[PDB]
Amino acid sequence: VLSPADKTNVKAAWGKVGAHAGEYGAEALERMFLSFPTTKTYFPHFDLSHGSAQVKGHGKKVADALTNAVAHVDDMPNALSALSDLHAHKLRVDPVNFKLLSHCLLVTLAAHLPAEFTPAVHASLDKFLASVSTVLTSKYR
Amino acid sequence: VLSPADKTNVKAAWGKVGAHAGEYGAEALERMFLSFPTTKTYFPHFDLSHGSAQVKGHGKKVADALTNAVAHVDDMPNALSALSDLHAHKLRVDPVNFKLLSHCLLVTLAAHLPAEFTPAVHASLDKFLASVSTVLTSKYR
Amino acid sequence: VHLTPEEKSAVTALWGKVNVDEVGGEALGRLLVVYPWTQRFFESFGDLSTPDAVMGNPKVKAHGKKVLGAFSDGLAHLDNLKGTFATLSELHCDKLHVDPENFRLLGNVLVCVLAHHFGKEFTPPVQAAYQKVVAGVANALAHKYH
Amino acid sequence: VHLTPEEKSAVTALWGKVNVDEVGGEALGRLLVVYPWTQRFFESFGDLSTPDAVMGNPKVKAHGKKVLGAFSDGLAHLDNLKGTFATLSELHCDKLHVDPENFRLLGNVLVCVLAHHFGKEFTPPVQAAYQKVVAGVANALAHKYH
Ligand code: HEM
Ligand code: HEM
Ligand code: HEM
Ligand code: HEM
Repeated sequence: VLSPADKTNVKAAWGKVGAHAGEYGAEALERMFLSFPTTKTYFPHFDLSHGSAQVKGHGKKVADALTNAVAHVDDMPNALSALSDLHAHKLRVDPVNFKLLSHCLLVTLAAHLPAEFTPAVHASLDKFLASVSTVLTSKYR
Repeated sequence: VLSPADKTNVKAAWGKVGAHAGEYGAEALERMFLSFPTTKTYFPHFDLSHGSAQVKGHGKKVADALTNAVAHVDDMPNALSALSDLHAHKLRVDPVNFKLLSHCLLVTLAAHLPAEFTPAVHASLDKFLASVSTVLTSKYR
Repeated sequence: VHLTPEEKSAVTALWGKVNVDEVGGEALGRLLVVYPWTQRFFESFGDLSTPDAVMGNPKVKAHGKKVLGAFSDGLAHLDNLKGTFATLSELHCDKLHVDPENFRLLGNVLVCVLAHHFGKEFTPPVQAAYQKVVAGVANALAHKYH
Repeated sequence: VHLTPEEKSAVTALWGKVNVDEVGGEALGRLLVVYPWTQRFFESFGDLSTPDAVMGNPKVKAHGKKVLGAFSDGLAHLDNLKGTFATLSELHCDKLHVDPENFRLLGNVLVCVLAHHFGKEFTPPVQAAYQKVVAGVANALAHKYH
């Protein structure tokens, strides 16, 4: 639902992430896979080791979708609707796993931007990550 | 997100519930309170015993909102937006508790309509109850 | 999972009545229909594409019956749900990597199924007792994750 | 909660560094800011209406410090998280009736707070170890519900 404040905050934090969003995504995936091993089952084909090239590759793609969402935050359903069919319709992704990854994304962002990860901004980023997740599982619901 | 099928199903099941929706709501509240005692804390003023008059009273009100949602299923955010501010903004209702009550609502509906509680319809009712719940907690998210 | 004499009275009286031939396939089918990401675990089984396919699948009604076994099992050993479920917990945790939340969801569809089947007899006090049990089992299955 | 020598190495090395004066008030404040339904449990405490109010509340930074205690406690007794948390579990379950899910959420904001504070040193392997612990504690607190 996101207030005018949360939008500003998400754009603020995003801009700051900058040309490092690719790397951030790879790292947030790596955190997930290590912290929540159950998520691994969905990636039987990847090599999930640390410097995996498929993890870097996939981290950029995750990052590119989140950037589309941000740039289109007032029309996320349209922006992301294709990816909802992918996730909620073909790969059948257990919705719990959207929580785990949003969590790891926040940890990654807190690890990288100690100046901009304030409470109000952590709140906005949570909300924005909950938003994206509601759209990616909407075929379910 | 609800398909054309789920709409038909929800309206089918609802119509069948009929002038008993008041009673169904009271019963679904009673189930919740007994099965999930943690939900009780939000109702310090009610007498939560079986034949409580405040539970019947409140069961109708719950039932009346769900009927507004159904009759307005293609515009639930507007229909329910006031109640979202109530729940997500004043009473601060832990979102987990929307799950528990949706569950008890389904149990109550299964207890009452053995002909119409088929799998496809249980699926639609789940989705519709998840929909309502996403709107009632949207101030959160 | 402690259960009072009356809760236990409410759980075992009911469970004797239960058509252990069918209910186990009702629960599993409804789980796969209502929460479709779970089909990911039974893509073998077969025609799972429509609600009708799922409910008429020999393999769904056969496995669901296995599952109700583990459930009548736990009813026996409520005093010791963990030891009872330890090899299954290994299975669902370490081999399958099923998220524990889906243990909850199954528990709850099973309770819908008992509501559907018993109607008026599945009073709120009888539902309360079954949710305790259902939470007991889910908690037991999940242990190997802890 | 089993932990390997290396996980334990990763958890205790880090935790020694931790400013137990502040982090405990960071976690609690952020919990009340990010998940506002939790303020329902601290309406006393006081000015909780804006993020700034919450973070400058003497009473928030004082209690959060109590809470980190229980956390350094569990680090001690990982072999026995339940006995350690038994009186607190009674408290949060039977007296307060806090939903166990919020035990998870606190665990996770605490991990954000350790990420914020330690930056690059809070590597993925060190986060993995802390999530095990965090899940251990939440599970311990929740026991009196089981
Ligand atoms: C924040 C939400 C997420 C976003 C932004 C997202 C986005 C994406 C994108 C951008 C793709 C590639 C799409 C394409 O090329 O067609 C992808 C594929 C996929 N995602 Fe996600 N995803 C998210 C969460 C998840 C989670 C929670 C899981 C489950 C653990 C998951 C599992 C996968 C799988 C299995 C595929 C295909 C990977 C492969 O087989 O190569 N995703 N995701
Ligand atoms: C299916 C979603 C739900 C719907 C349809 C709903 C609807 C309502 C309605 C129709 C009212 C009266 C509104 C008014 O007169 O202003 C109400 C009040 C309220 N509801 Fe809900 N509610 C839902 C779920 C919940 C849950 C999950 C809880 C938390 C356990 C909750 C706690 C309350 C409280 C505390 C109030 C005020 C009761 C009082 O103090 O008199 N509601 N609800
Ligand atoms: C609430 C608790 C549940 C119980 C009591 C339970 C019980 C069982 C039992 C009796 C078996 C047979 C094991 C054997 O043959 O010795 C089994 C197998 C299986 N379960 Fe569950 N289970 C539960 C939930 C689930 C869930 C939620 C999923 C996934 C969505 C799942 C996926 C599987 C699969 C795929 C198998 C087959 C393993 C194989 O044949 O290699 N189970 N479960
Ligand atoms: C993840 C685990 C958490 C830990 C380690 C924990 C730890 C503690 C500790 C140390 C105390 C002080 C008890 C004493 O004075 O002896 C306490 C009190 C309290 N906790 Fe927690 N707690 C946890 C989560 C939560 C959550 C999530 C909520 C609610 C949103 C909550 C609500 C309370 C309240 C209201 C008190 C005050 C009780 C009183 O003064 O009567 N706690 N907790």
